[PDB]
Amino acid sequence: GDFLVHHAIALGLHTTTLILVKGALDARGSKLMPDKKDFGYSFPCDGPGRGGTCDISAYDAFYLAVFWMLNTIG
Amino acid sequence: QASLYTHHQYIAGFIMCGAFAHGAIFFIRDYDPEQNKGNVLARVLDHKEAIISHLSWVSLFLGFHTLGLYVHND
Amino acid sequence: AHVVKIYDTCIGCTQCVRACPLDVLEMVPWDGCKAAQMASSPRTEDCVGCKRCETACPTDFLSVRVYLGNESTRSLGLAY
Amino acid sequence: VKIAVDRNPVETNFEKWAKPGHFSRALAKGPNTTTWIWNLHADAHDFDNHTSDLEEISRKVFSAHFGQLGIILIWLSGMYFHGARFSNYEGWLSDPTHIKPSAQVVWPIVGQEILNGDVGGGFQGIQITSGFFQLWRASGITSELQLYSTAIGGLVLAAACFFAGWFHYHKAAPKLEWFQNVESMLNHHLAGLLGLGSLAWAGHQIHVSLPVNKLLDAGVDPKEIPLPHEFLLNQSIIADLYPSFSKGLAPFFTLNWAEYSDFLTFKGGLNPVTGGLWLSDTAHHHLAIAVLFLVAGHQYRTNWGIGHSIKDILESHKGPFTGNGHAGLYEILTTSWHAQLAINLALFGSLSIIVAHHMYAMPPYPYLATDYGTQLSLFTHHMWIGGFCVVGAGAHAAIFMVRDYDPTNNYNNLLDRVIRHRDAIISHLNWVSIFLGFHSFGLYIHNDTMSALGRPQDMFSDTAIQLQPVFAQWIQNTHFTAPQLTAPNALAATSLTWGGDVVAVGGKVAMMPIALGTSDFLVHHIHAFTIHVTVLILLKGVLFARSSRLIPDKANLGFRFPCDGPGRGGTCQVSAWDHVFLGLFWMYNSLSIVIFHFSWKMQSDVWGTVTDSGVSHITGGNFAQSANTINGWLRDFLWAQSSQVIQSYGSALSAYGLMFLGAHFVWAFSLMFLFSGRGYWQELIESIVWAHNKLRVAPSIQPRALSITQGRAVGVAHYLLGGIATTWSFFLARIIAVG
Amino acid sequence: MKDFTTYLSTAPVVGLGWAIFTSGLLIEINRFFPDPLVFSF
Amino acid sequence: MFLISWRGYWQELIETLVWAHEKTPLANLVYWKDKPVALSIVQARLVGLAHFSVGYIFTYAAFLIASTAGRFG
Amino acid sequence: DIAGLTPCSESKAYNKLERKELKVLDKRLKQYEPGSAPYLALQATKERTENRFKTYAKQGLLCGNDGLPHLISDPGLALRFNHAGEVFIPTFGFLYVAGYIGHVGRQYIILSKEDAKPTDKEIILDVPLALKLAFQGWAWPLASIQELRNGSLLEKDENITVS
Amino acid sequence: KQPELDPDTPSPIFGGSTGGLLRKAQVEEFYVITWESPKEQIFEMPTGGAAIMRKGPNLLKFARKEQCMALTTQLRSKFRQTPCFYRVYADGKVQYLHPKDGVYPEKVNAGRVGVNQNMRSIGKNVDPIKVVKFTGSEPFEI
Ligand code: CLA
Ligand SMILES: CC1=C(/C=C/C(C)=C\C=C\C(C)=C\C=C\C=C(C)\C=C\C=C(C)\C=C\C2=C(C)CCCC2(C)C)C(C)(C)CCC1
Ligand SMILES: CC1=C(C/C=C(\C)CCC[C@H](C)CCC[C@H](C)CCCC(C)C)C(=O)c2ccccc2C1=O
Ligand SMILES: CC1=C(C/C=C(\C)CCC[C@H](C)CCC[C@H](C)CCCC(C)C)C(=O)c2ccccc2C1=O
Ligand code: SF4
Repeated sequence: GDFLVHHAIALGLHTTTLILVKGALDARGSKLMPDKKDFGYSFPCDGPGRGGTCDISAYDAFYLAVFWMLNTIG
Repeated sequence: QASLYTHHQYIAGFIMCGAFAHGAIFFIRDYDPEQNKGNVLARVLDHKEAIISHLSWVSLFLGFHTLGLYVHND
Repeated sequence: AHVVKIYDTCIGCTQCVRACPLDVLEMVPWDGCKAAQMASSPRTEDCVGCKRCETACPTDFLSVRVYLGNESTRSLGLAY
Repeated sequence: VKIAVDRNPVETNFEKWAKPGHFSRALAKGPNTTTWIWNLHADAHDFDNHTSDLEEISRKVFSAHFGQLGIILIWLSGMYFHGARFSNYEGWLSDPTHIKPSAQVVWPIVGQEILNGDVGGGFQGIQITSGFFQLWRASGITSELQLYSTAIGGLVLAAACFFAGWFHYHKAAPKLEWFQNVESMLNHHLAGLLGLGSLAWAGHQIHVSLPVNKLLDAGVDPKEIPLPHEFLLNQSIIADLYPSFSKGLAPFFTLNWAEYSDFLTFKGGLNPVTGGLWLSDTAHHHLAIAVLFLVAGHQYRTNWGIGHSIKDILESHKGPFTGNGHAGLYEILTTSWHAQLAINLALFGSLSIIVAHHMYAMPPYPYLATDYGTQLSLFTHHMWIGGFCVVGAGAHAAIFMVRDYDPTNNYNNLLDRVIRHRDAIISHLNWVSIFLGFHSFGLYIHNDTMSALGRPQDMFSDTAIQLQPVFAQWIQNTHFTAPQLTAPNALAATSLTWGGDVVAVGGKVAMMPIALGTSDFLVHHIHAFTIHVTVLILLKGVLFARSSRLIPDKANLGFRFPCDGPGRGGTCQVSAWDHVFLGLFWMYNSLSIVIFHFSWKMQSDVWGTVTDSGVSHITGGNFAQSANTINGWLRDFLWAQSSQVIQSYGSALSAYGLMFLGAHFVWAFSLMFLFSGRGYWQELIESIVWAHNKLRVAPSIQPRALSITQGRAVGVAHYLLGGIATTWSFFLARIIAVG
Repeated sequence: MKDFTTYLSTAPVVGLGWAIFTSGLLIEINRFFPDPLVFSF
Repeated sequence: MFLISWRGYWQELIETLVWAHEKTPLANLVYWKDKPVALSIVQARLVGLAHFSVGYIFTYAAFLIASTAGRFG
Repeated sequence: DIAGLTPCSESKAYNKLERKELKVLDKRLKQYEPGSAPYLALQATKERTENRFKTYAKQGLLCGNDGLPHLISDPGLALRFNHAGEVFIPTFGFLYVAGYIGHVGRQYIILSKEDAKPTDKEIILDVPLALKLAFQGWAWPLASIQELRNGSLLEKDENITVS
Repeated sequence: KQPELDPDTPSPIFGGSTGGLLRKAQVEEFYVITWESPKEQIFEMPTGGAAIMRKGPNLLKFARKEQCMALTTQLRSKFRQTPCFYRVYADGKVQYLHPKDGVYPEKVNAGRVGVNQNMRSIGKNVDPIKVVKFTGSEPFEI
């Protein structure tokens, strides 16, 4: 029974680290928003254009990664 | 015992999330790729898609199999 | 207010003006192929930052980008 | 009024299937993005989005109606055939008191056969809480050989229904002149479809009241009971059973209705031994309904200068304040199908919930009052259906206002007057919701605080300080004294929920009067609060759809859009679609609170087993001093009643716990969508696509994340799915182990 | 007939034909072979 | 509450409340010092996650303390 | 003896659990006559339950202090013993099937990149082509390794990136 | 010749609504629109209901600027009618905004000089180095 729970903890850690590393690496510029370095760090979004751009700033990845941090530590 | 353990666990979780947040703030705000033409940080930024994809893969693996074994046992 | 810019990547489709809801930007001389217009932002006291002009701009990459700045009565769309 | 159809309007061919999205020229070009599939699905029924041909739209709707009724009939036939082939209906029929209904038997594969609960009747299977055995017992069915033929008839009718749909779409496609015959549609729905059906069903209940009322309730085995045809034709039989027959059918010709008293009877109530009601009351009710809806469908001028049309009636209704009202509401309805659909769904769900309230306290069937599970199931089912229907009416109101509306020909001073003060209503309802929240929810906070501070004599209680209602009690008093004072010919009251006379069948009390104290007062205020907040959401979505204070050019953006832009501080969830999004959550909240109130009241102060000395309920009357606190709902109701759902793996109820956990899972899964966006997900898909292109295995169709509107749709879908499924599993695993 | 066979390449085909084949195969293997949890050797 | 419902919805309701507050008879005395608007989207999700985290923490801590220091077993 | 676990025949808890299950089955099996259908159903269920408990205890699978079976997943502990089937060969079987699937899907999606409007082929599949490729992938380990040495699977860095 | 605002102008026949016209319109600003409207007709208001409109130039006014650009665009949509805008400050000073060129900013007028623009390919901007000043949002050329 410790096997399963250690693997659940590994899932939580890898997912939180995924969210954080993704928010960090796609910071200077991503393929959807190439000039992300111009709007700083914590901006709401880049507008409803281009099929929808919601929670695209790295601050939002940190948002979701804090959700997963709560889950993993729980 | 349990109170202090959970205390330090959530403290460490928030501190790690903050570490990653400031790591992203670095790329956003304080970065000079001119000085960094050829270092390991530029290399890490260059294959970022591979890092993100393998994190996604390990997460998918863990989630799939953990939830599958739990649902199977249930 | 909202710092609006227009880069040289433009074709003068006259669409980001017939789409702007606040009549903020103009189109005055440009040396193009068939239409020959280029957009410009002469005034920003009324621009709210709705990013409706960025949705219609077909340039890749976009010709106009709204640098979000500070808010005011016009920038917050406040009838009060 | 006449008939107007066209011959071969659309040739029958499998070509238009090979091009999905043909109805949307934007989609028919090709799937260059994975959003194409989701738009194909989300727009196939959007008939007014295909083209502005309201004739074709009406034809599509009138065909989809048959398309739905065919599925309805195949569903009923499937229920009847399950009851026929594999079920204990004969065993249940010979002994309804203890044998439980079962009509589903699983296959032995991986141990799922444990679900075949031991229900008796020489047969094992899955217990059903739909209420089909009690409904069939009221039809004189004696053996399984009848349900086969009934299902055969139903399936033939469903096939004919699909045939009629295809016929009126591709061979007899009508015109807008026929669809817009409001006069004909009413006088044939109201008079024919309703009156004729009610009269037929009343005549049925009149000639089927022999077995249920007399033979079935006399220990006579169903095989022993003469078949219904042996009761119908033979006059000696119906003369021995009911003396009012074989007279000569004289009183009905000369209208001297004096001798017909053995089969059209008005009693009210039920015998604490018979368990159920009598068929004579239902027969008289259906004859009243037939006469009423048949006469009501004869109050409109159609052809022969007799009556008055709807347009003149609408024109002859004007007042001082409004002036020139009801100018074009007839055109409002005859123009758009969305207006009619919203108007229907408006009170359709409300009447569904009213049917739930009239069924839980008035079981119109035999041998189901002791069945404490079917009542909860049907009640909660109909209430959730009513909530969904009301939210859908709120949505289709805005839908009408978006596409099919223009205040020039459909102009009405009523609607524009409602629009001209569209903000005072919202502000005052905001204030009223604040009032109710501080005055219906804060009371629970006060009660918890008082119980925690060590002052039980200060907490709100039926013993410390009473806060119970009297108006509902005065209504119950007027209904209780109604017999012999305000209802002379009546025998009993409206319901046994306020008239004592504890009726019990086999230990289990079939019905006991329901009390109303401070707890019910508080819970009804919570219900009013939630319902008012839901109505606020829906109406503020409907009104602020054509125009608003922030964005005037709001009608051109359509009905289904997420926002306008991050300008003016931020615009999110501004469309009426998003208001329906939030109204779904609020309807969930309200209906859940109401159903929990129902369940816990019924289990604490109503249901139980009667001993020699009084009745011993399920719970020890935990409703009094637990509802006054939020912790009480977790003290004696949620914590206490959840033992079975988590303790049912050892029996045939483990599937209930499985659905329980799975619904929790899908609920949190919905939370995922509800709290996230697309930027993160789109960039993650970008990196995954990078990983793909390295091995050259990516798809030709551009894989994009779900649309913002579709993101919110998936969120709300999984959210309501998880919620309703968890509550279903709970209410359906708890009530089986206590009945 | 031709347009019907063309229609039979969409969701109502493999995705139904598939996963029906697979559910049937797995159920039959678990039916004839009742309860496996480890290989023969 | 702060996570599911987003900003744009609340701007119209705040404008409605402003309409109501400016028209209340004899209640138009000394005004608010700053205009009321809806929380920023960034602010909205920040406060939502703050409530999320703090409620998560308080609930789990109250459980871990009560279910332990009340029974001793 | 590995990990303090004992072979699952010598587990008193395992036999106690089997007896418990059989008693729980028989207590409600005694409700029906030997001729009816439910009785035969319970008889067959008990048959394959006894078969469960008998067939497991062969070639050795360790049950712990709880009496329940415990899978050994380390190669090396499944070797030097008889546990190679717990999870060692199932790994290779799934790898084979997953290869098969990915190989077939990749060769399909590649052979469709050449014709006009390949997107259609992704919503209206080429059923005969899919059937042909479905009956040609059961040698994929051979084709994969030599298609790797070939180089026809490495894209020479001609994709869309942002950095 | 850009026309300036003229008070004492008649208004269209309408009952009332609950949109705009708040304390902001009295002490901060209010916007004005004027347009021809021949062939007395029915129109829709952006912050109300339907109304009638006489022939001959008629003038309206609202609270927010978009509330009038919406009407200008509508007028484009159906029948070719050519309204204008006006601004008002606290001192009563009036400013004419739309259309300054008289040809509807979507179309060029004979010749002007625009600002807030730079001749540079999309992207290729400056990294955060040497941008410590940050001047709010940089024009990148000033
Ligand atoms: C219980 C709720 C829930 C669930 C189930 C998930 C599940 C998942 N999240 Mg998530 N998340 C949640 C809540 C949830 N989240 C919330 C509330 C937030 C904050 C709002 C986040 C924020 C978040 C982020 C930021 C990310 C994720 C990611 C992921 C995925 C990681 C994949 C993985 O690890 O392996 C698999 C996990 C699974 C859940 C698979 C199980 C699903 C099974 C297979 C369903 C099968 C159904 C059956 C076959 C047929 C049903 C279909 C139809 C018939 C009805 C995963 C699918 C990460 C991701 O996308 O991975 C790359 C990602 O970065 N989540
Ligand atoms: C002695 C010993 C040992 C050994 C050990 C080793 C040798 C190892 C290791 C290890 C390690 C070594 C671990 C780790 C950790 C790590 C971490 C934890 C990390 C981190 C990082 C981060 C977090 C980052 C951040 C950032 C970002 C985000 C971006 C930008 C940049 C920066 C940096 C800012 C053992 C115990 C085995 C056993 C006993 C003895
Ligand atoms: C994950 C996620 C997505 C991504 C959603 C996705 C990728 C849905 C895709 C899943 C479907 C089920 C893929 C299935 C299609 C298969 C490739 C083929 C079907 C299988 C056959 C057998 C039928 C959003 O779009 C989103 C939007 C707004 C807020 C939150 C979120 C959000 O959290
Ligand atoms: C209710 C609600 C509002 C409106 C809420 C308002 C206007 C209340 C916030 C201001 C009042 C005055 C809060 C009163 C005091 C607070 C309880 C605590 C303040 C303490 C600070 C001084 C630290 C939003 O603006 C919003 C924005 C984005 C997403 C969701 C929502 C949302 O749900
Ligand atoms: S919309 Fe973009 S491309 Fe078109 S004229 Fe304006 S700036 Fe140029």
